[PDB]
Amino acid sequence: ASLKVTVGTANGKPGDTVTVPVTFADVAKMKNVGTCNFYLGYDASLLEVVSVDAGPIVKNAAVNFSSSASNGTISFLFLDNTITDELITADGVFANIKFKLKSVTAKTTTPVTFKDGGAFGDGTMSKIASVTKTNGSVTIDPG
Repeated sequence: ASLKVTVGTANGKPGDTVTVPVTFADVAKMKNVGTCNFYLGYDASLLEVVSVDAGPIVKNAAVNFSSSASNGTISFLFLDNTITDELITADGVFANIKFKLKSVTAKTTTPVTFKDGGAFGDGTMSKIASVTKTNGSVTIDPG
């Protein structure tokens, strides 16, 4: 059993803005998610982060979620130690990253990857044993 966290894929032309979702799977199996923090790396010479927003599975994001993107790194933080009804309990989109694509000489697929580890805790304040991380990417097709 393990929590599956996956970065999606997007494809676009330089100048386009695309959305790359980060999804959680097998949440219920893992006794839910009460806290987490991880980081994704992206190539700042190819992509520009326009914004990062909590997804549908995050309840009361204004209070429980925080994200910051600085050069090449995006930090994701979720913390709900006390309100049971605001715990992450369903599978789905945890966050949506909007990237603006920069120019490229030729078609390029650049990875959006998990970096610097992180931490994941269940609703019971216990470490989530196993987390399967899957990187995503953005394809920039010259135009």
